Amino acid sequence: ITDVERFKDTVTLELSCPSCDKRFPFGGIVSSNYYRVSYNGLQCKHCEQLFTPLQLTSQIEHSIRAHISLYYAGWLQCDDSTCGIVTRQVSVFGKRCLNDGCTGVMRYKYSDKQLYNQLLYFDSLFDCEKNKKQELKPIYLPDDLDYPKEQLTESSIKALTEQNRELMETGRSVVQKYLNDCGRRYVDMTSIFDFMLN
Amino acid sequence: MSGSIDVITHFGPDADKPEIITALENLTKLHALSVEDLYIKWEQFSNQRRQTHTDLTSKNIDEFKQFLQLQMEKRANQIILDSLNPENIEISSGNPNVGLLSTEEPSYNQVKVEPFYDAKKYKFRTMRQNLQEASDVLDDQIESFTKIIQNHYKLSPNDFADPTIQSQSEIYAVGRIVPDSPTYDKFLNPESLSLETSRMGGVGRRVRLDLSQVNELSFFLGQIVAFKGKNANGDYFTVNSILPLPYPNSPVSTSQELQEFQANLEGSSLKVIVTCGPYFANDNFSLELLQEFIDSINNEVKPHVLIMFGPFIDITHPLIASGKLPNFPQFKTQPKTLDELFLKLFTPILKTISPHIQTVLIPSTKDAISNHAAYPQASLIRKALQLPKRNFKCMANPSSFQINEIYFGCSNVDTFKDLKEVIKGGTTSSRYRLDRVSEHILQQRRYYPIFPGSIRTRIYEHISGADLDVSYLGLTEFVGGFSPDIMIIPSELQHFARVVQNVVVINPGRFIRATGNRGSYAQITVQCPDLEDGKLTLVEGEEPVYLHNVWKRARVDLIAS
Amino acid sequence: MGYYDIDDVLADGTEFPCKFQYDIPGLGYLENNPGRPITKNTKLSLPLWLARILAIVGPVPFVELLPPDMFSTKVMNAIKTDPVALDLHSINSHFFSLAIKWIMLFSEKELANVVSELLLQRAQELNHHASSLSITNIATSTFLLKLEEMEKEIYKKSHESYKDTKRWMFK
Amino acid sequence: MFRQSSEEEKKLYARLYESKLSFYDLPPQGEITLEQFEIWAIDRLKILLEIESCLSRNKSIKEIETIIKPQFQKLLPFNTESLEDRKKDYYSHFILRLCFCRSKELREKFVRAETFLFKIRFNMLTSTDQTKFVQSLDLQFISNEEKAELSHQLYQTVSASLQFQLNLNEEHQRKQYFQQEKFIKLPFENVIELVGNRLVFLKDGYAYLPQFQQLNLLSNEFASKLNQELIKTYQYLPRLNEDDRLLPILNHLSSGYT
Amino acid sequence: DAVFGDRVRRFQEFLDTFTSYRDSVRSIQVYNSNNAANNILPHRIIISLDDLREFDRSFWSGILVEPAYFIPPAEKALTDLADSMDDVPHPNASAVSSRHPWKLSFKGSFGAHALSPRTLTAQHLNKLVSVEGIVTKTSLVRPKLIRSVHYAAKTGRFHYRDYTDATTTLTTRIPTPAIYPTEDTEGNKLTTEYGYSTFIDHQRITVQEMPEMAPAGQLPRSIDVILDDDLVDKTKPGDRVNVVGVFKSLGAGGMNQSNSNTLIGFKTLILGNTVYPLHAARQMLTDFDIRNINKLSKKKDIFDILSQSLAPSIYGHDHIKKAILLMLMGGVEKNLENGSHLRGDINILMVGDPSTAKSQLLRFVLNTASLAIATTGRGSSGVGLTAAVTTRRLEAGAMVLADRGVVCIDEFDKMTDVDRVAIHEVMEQQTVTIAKAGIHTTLNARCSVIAAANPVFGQYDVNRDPHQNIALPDSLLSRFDLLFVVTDDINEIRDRSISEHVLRTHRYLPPGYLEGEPVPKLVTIPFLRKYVQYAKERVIPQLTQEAINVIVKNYTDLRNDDNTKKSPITARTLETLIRLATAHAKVRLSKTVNKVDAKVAANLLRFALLGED
Ligand SMILES: Nc1ncnc2c1ncn2[C@@H]1O[C@H](COP(=O)(O)OP(=O)(O)NP(=O)(O)O)[C@@H](O)[C@H]1O
Ligand SMILES: [Mg+2]
Repeated sequence: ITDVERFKDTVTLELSCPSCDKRFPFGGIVSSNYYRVSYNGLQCKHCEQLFTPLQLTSQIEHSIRAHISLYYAGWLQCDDSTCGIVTRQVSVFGKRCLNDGCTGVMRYKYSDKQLYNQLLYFDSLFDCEKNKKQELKPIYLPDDLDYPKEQLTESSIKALTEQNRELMETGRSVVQKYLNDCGRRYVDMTSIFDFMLN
Repeated sequence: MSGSIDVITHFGPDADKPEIITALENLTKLHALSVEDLYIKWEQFSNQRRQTHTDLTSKNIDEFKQFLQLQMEKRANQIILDSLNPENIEISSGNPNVGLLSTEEPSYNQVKVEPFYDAKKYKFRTMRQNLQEASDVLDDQIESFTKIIQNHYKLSPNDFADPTIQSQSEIYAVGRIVPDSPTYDKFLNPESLSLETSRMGGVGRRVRLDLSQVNELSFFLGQIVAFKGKNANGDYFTVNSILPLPYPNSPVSTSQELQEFQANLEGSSLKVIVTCGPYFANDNFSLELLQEFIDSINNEVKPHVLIMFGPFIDITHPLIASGKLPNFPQFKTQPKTLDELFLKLFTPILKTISPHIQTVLIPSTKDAISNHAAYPQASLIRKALQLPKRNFKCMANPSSFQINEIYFGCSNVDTFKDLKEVIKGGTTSSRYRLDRVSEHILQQRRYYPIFPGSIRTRIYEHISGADLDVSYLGLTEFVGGFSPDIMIIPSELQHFARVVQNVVVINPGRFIRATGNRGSYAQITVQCPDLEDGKLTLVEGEEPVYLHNVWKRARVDLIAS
Repeated sequence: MGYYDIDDVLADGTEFPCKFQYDIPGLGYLENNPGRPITKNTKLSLPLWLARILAIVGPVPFVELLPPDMFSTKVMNAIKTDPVALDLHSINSHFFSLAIKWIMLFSEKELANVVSELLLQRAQELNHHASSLSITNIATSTFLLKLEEMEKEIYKKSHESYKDTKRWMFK
Repeated sequence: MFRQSSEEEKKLYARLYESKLSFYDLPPQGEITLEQFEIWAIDRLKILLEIESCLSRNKSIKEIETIIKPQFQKLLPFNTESLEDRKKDYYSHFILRLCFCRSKELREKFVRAETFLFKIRFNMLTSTDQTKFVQSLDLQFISNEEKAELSHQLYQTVSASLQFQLNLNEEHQRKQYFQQEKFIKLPFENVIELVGNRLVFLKDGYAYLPQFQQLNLLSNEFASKLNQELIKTYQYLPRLNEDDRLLPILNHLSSGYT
Repeated sequence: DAVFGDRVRRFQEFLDTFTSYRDSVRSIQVYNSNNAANNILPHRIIISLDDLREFDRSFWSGILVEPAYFIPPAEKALTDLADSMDDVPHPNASAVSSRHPWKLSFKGSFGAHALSPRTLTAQHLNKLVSVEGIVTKTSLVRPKLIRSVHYAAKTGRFHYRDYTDATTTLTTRIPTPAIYPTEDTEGNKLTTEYGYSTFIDHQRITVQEMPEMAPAGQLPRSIDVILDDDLVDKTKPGDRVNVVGVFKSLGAGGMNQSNSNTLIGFKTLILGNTVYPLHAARQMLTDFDIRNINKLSKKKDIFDILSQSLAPSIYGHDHIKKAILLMLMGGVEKNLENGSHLRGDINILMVGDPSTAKSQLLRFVLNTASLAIATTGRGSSGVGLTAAVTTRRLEAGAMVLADRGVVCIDEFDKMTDVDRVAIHEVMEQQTVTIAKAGIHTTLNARCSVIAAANPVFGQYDVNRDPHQNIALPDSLLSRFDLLFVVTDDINEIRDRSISEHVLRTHRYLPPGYLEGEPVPKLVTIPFLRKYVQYAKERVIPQLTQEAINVIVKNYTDLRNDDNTKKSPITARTLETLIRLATAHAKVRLSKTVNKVDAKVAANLLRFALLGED
């Protein structure tokens, strides 16, 4: 599955400039009208402010924790199109709709899948290999008004990725901290081999 | 002129052909190196190929571009405000060993801090809540309370019936307080309350509550309750009487244990200090106040135990949320992550705490240094914080632990603020709210009995909340089935210290206010257990045990930070 | 490693290569010019009793130790191919003393494993030439020119032991 | 004379790959990732797909070995000390059990391909490794007197095979080898493929097999035990149905064989 | 037989484990495949014997003690690796059956098996050894048959067969008669296909112990070595060399029936596996050297720094040092399109009083030039100094041996007139030509000459003409670019300065020694040699109009103005100006000669010629 298809429903990472407060979407090492990745790191195109590694990584971590908190807000939605009730209440049956007479199935509005894909989307933005191969989810479409006029060359992207490897690895490490705690990841063979426990 | 002659004064006059000039100019502009640097690297390139005819042709320059990128990537690879019991108990003198330089092993005056929970159960993976598992926990809560109520009031199992079914006879019903409407709009009144039953008790159905016959009540969402009443018409369960939930038992100790704890302190009083984050203001990351506090801790106060509640690095801090983190000129190397920020700011300060002071750290769900972002929450990783093993202990949230004979119950979630009560009656309304909330916590036998958890929104966008992992809420219950002697739940509300049902309930308040002004911390003095002074209550049994009665022999001072 | 031991006194005076981490006034006499400073990243050859301290005292200490030629890779390969044929006397007169001092200084693990094998393999032929008593000189004399000052003492105290026993028996 | 004197998972896989090949005998333990599950299964699947493709093209063992051996270093390494490679190999086999236990056709295709891969890897071993691997599987040689009594018949049986399979064109060399060679006695039904080609000597319902042959017994035991394990794996597929996140991967893996 | 297969497998594991040898195979293959489409590199690889020790001791000792049983399977495995890697399709007829596998070579840590010709002993037979010595004889190169191909006329089938001889293989086989088959098994007449058959090169040499090691005036001892394929002609007599190979025996040793009563021994040889030279001149630059050389060249006065760093132990004579530096750099040699030649190399002469460091300064050049020959003027004859006849064969003299180098001649005044006139060709046409009984040939001699002499009266006499003080013909003095006169003029402060200088020089102690034990900035000589080598190979300054404007004016004034000048001025003086300007531009690493270089060259020639600046 391509990153475009996998991350179609993910929220784009938005960074706020520490100097001029302008917010812009961050799409890795790509051409943008709002930021430039130089040999020294990420730079805001509006005021030319260079981001320190801490300024970047803190915003990423804040976004991650915001998504986690949203997940644990625990909003549920009925899957019946006629009812469609949205509530944070959980019945003792869990999946039973709380609206009287409804047989729909309650589901998390923000699922563990959506959160996991969101975290992976954040991880992908700081993957050096994906940046070099230009396999990231695009933040601009060619028909968008904010589509950058000047495109970075493949050679320039590879050079900028190599030059910013430490920064990209630091950002990725922040994401990986939370991904390692995500329950949606691993597969336990010990429990799985219950037939040998026949 | 300039680039052409610069090339022709390093490369030969053969470079005068403009394509060659353009290619070399492109290289110097691409890689920022000067013309003479490019000439030097061209000379490096001319070596090692047996190519005496390293002529300045277009193809040779293409190979030189490839060589330059190989060299580039290889170089990269190389490279007192308020007080409880002030009139009866003097402030402890503290730990006499604090301030003594002596490396000698701390032989006699060893306050023992021991966790009273299974730490492994808190190391579950987050961000994966199964709705069926969550519902199972919620159902089990109702069933557990049904058993407690049945045993306490000596009721038969047949006395309990489904409150949703029409009955002319009075029945007993246990369930969870829930809103009458699933889409309720944040304000609950007594007329908008329903009772959710367990799967076994009422097949999980909800029934509206008619509380007209009840004069005094205090209810909140998620509360487990027991009622005696009837459903005459099938539409609403008319409550005739509320059955008060029994309080949990108090902790006890043997005579031998109490004598050992008395000998450990040599008859002196225990001194415990409790602080709660944040530890810096909303507009900066200055820890000057914390440094001053630790200096006072080490030289004047000299506590036996220091309990520090997070958040140490609040992820919702305004400067973090806006990305406006400052430069730290005091550091040779700037921090790159919030974890490194802790290691550069907090760790040097915390390491100055005297090794004779046992330091307990309890995380917050807002703490950036914790990857376990859900309540219940795993302990901080002490090694990752580079804190010494000798006197630092990282505990879970909530945490139950024992200091000598005294059982401490700690929860770093703001239950006092989050618990919104639906009240009726003059007597209930005249009582202090935080007492009623404390009683709710004790009766429910859980540090955070609210369900669904609280959320904070801004103009709506979700900001934060209690962040409850519902499948693991069993870990938030009182450990061992008894209340703590001292319950500490930090809250954004005003600091307080109170005795509620023989439990000392403490909110230390915030260490520092948002504006940078001083906040508050709690100083707890507990007199030593004495079998002869009559402050302990003997409970008769096969083995004589004693109630600690910490509330009779504890002083709590709320002090400006 | 006693205080009054002559061999230890004499082995500590061997020079090792060093590099400075601070500029310092007046210490140019180390560079054989008393009238001048030492400057950062200068390289000098200093005796071990001095370099052993200037590498430790602070933070960044004053001197950094460079890898000396007597522990070079060529020597290690020579040691590991055939230890008995090796001319350690030409490499350095006090090899097994300096080896232990350097191991203590840097807590090397692999060097200890190499040196232990070297000693154990050379002890065999040393015992062979110790046991062989006349009832020959060239065959013995060729190997006994490749012994360290450390190994000569063991050879002498072994030969005398065998000879005294032989003398007493046949008497 | 003079004289002197989880970790368990890692030790398990060190034990399982000490022989360099395994019958894949035991239940895995601990955890790996779901990405690893998919990728490892696809890697082994690619090797087995090429093996089946070459066999459908009727290519010989030598040609298949020339085609498949470069793929081990990329997809499924062999003759390696790496714990990651060993876990990759073991787990990928176990995953494709669950993919290919589902039907008789899938079981037959998987058994055929995996047994041929087993043959390839066994050919890559040294004779010492082969001996140790066979001995580890707890796998009757005839007496010297019985060999002497049957020597004419056994030599007549193997003399052509010694010339063509071991290149022993000289009769003197064949006699010396035969003097040093051991023979195995078992029922003729166990080696019937060699019987049909008249490569073994038959007496009273028993086949006499030289030690330099008989690898078909080892690979047939591997195939038979794998078939039985797949039948067992099929019987407890309803327990696999408890994690939905695995079924699309297994459907994708099986689709390339249908 | 079965053991051969396992040894091939084990070496395959080694080649897969240590990956730097795969890169070597592949790089040679892709290089050869590139230029084939338009020199070619040999199919040979050198392995570190240490890697093999750390990989498998049982294989290491096997290679080193039983090479006949371990080298062949290892070499076979290398060929399989190179063959399985991708290669160009549709090979030609000769390529299809070349009979050409890859071959091995070794380096590092031979231990006890590092030997010399005196100490090679019967215990070492069939072992792999390393020897050191001097080459004394070399055979002519000869081709050797190993395989032949035949076409059968009727059936259209191509047949072939292989041949062996005792020096072609490490293992031993029945010898082959060297006959070509004329007729098929089935009676068909055969034809031989040259060009599809395979032949290889063969050469025998002899190596002797170095004379420095000879005991007691005793006879020296020597060994014969066999070379083939790529190793042929990489040495000549007088080379100091280190050879690696297998030490082996040959023949019947008289046990095939002979008159000797078998007292005579068996024959023995070393089969050359690898050959390395010994330095006893050239250096190879690292990247850091290129950087330092280029950075230093931008100082304001590099010529002063470099010139003063020549012979710092000699006080004074700044201008002679500068002249020697320009000589070591040299001009640029021209060959015009019609075959006409214009000289490039600079010749220097210096004449002066006794003890004034003439011989001492002349001695320095001999130890900083890359190729230099030294001789005394009376110890050499005209033919010995140029060329001589022998048996017809023609044998080179000293000026022919130093071709692209420098020749130093001391006591030049003692050379007879009959000897001096042999040199007149060599210093301008740069050739030697002989026309004697049974011989006519031309030889090349392109060197620069530097020489020292004493004046006629034993000390220079200023009260007599320079021609009276310097008894040499005008046609010879014209061939020296710079002629320097130097004298010992007595003066207090000069005497004091020189004496203090030599006393400071005699108080030196070398670094590793205690006192009394027996044994501006200046660049080191090992760096100056790299600077000179780099400058002479990588920069060739072209002349410019601004330089020419200075050269023409200076030449016409210097020739026409009447003065007491000490040398004849001729058309060769103009060339001296051009050469000196070019050499100075080369010191500066400039791609072109500028006005500054011409000015400096003129100011040096004026000093040497007219005695004053
Ligand atoms: N600065 C100096 N000037 C002159 N002579 C020096 C100087 N430094 C050393 N010498 C010594 O002068 C002595 C004679 O030098 P040398 O080069 O042989 O003189 P020369 O010109 O060859 N004399 P001669 O051999 O009679 O023609 C040697 O012993 C040198 O060491
Ligand atoms: Mg002299």
